[PDB]
Amino acid sequence: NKVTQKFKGLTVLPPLLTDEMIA
Amino acid sequence: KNKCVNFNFNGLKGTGVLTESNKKFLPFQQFGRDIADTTDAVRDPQTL
Ligand SMILES: *[C@@H]1O[C@H](CO)[C@@H](O)[C@H](O)[C@H]1NC(C)=O
Repeated sequence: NKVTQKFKGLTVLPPLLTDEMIA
Repeated sequence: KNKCVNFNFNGLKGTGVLTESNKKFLPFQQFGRDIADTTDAVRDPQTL
Protein backbone atom coordinates (compact mmCIF):
# COMPACT_ATOMS: atom_id res chain seq x y z
CA ASN A 1 0.00 0.00 0.00
CA LYS A 2 2.90 2.37 0.73
CA VAL A 3 4.42 2.04 -2.78
CA THR A 4 2.72 3.62 -5.78
CA GLN A 5 -0.14 4.24 -20.74
CA LYS A 6 0.52 5.60 -24.28
CA PHE A 7 2.32 2.90 -26.35
CA LYS A 8 3.80 4.45 -29.55
CA GLY A 9 6.31 1.55 -29.36
CA LEU A 10 7.32 1.27 -25.67
CA THR A 11 5.65 -1.60 -23.72
CA VAL A 12 5.81 -3.00 -20.14
CA LEU A 13 6.16 -6.81 -20.24
CA PRO A 14 4.54 -8.42 -17.18
CA PRO A 15 6.90 -10.17 -14.76
CA LEU A 16 7.17 -13.94 -14.94
CA LEU A 17 6.41 -14.39 -11.22
CA THR A 18 3.22 -12.78 -9.94
CA ASP A 19 3.11 -11.21 -6.50
CA GLU A 20 1.18 -14.21 -5.17
CA MET A 21 4.03 -16.60 -5.99
CA ILE A 22 6.55 -14.29 -4.31
CA ALA A 23 4.33 -14.14 -1.23
CA LYS B 1 -16.72 6.32 -37.83
CA ASN B 2 -15.75 3.32 -35.68
CA LYS B 3 -13.11 2.02 -38.11
CA CYS B 4 -9.39 2.53 -38.77
CA VAL B 5 -9.48 5.19 -41.49
CA ASN B 6 -7.26 7.90 -42.92
CA PHE B 7 -8.50 11.38 -42.05
CA ASN B 8 -7.67 14.92 -43.19
CA PHE B 9 -8.93 17.43 -40.61
CA ASN B 10 -8.27 21.03 -41.70
CA GLY B 11 -5.03 20.02 -43.38
CA LEU B 12 -4.03 17.65 -40.56
CA LYS B 13 -3.12 14.14 -41.75
CA GLY B 14 -3.85 11.15 -39.58
CA THR B 15 -4.70 7.46 -39.46
CA GLY B 16 -6.87 5.88 -36.79
CA VAL B 17 -10.28 4.82 -35.54
CA LEU B 18 -12.72 7.69 -35.03
CA THR B 19 -15.03 7.19 -32.04
CA GLU B 20 -17.49 9.32 -30.11
CA SER B 21 -15.84 11.23 -27.27
CA ASN B 22 -17.05 12.43 -23.87
CA LYS B 23 -14.71 15.43 -23.77
CA LYS B 24 -16.38 18.85 -23.82
CA PHE B 25 -14.19 21.05 -25.99
CA LEU B 26 -14.45 24.76 -25.37
CA PRO B 27 -16.04 26.64 -28.30
CA PHE B 28 -12.67 28.00 -29.43
CA GLN B 29 -10.82 24.75 -28.67
CA GLN B 30 -10.01 22.81 -31.85
CA PHE B 31 -7.46 20.02 -31.26
CA GLY B 32 -6.91 17.80 -28.24
CA ARG B 33 -3.62 16.36 -27.02
CA ASP B 34 -3.08 13.61 -24.46
CA ILE B 35 -0.42 13.24 -21.75
CA ALA B 36 2.17 12.02 -24.27
CA ASP B 37 1.88 15.16 -26.45
CA THR B 38 -0.04 13.40 -29.23
CA THR B 39 -3.29 14.28 -31.02
CA ASP B 40 -6.08 12.27 -29.39
CA ALA B 41 -9.25 14.35 -29.88
CA VAL B 42 -10.54 16.42 -32.79
CA ARG B 43 -13.57 18.61 -33.47
CA ASP B 44 -15.40 18.07 -36.75
CA PRO B 45 -15.23 21.22 -38.92
CA GLN B 46 -18.87 20.88 -40.05
CA THR B 47 -20.75 19.49 -37.02
CA LEU B 48 -19.60 20.78 -33.63
C1 LIG C 1 -23.29 22.62 -42.61
O1 LIG C 1 -24.40 22.02 -43.27
C2 LIG C 1 -24.99 20.94 -42.53
C3 LIG C 1 -26.10 20.37 -43.39
O2 LIG C 1 -25.68 20.20 -44.73
C4 LIG C 1 -25.47 21.43 -41.16
O3 LIG C 1 -25.91 20.31 -40.40
C5 LIG C 1 -24.34 22.12 -40.41
O4 LIG C 1 -24.81 22.69 -39.20
C6 LIG C 1 -23.75 23.22 -41.28
N1 LIG C 1 -22.66 23.89 -40.60
C7 LIG C 1 -22.84 24.86 -39.70
C8 LIG C 1 -21.59 25.45 -39.10
O5 LIG C 1 -23.96 25.25 -39.37
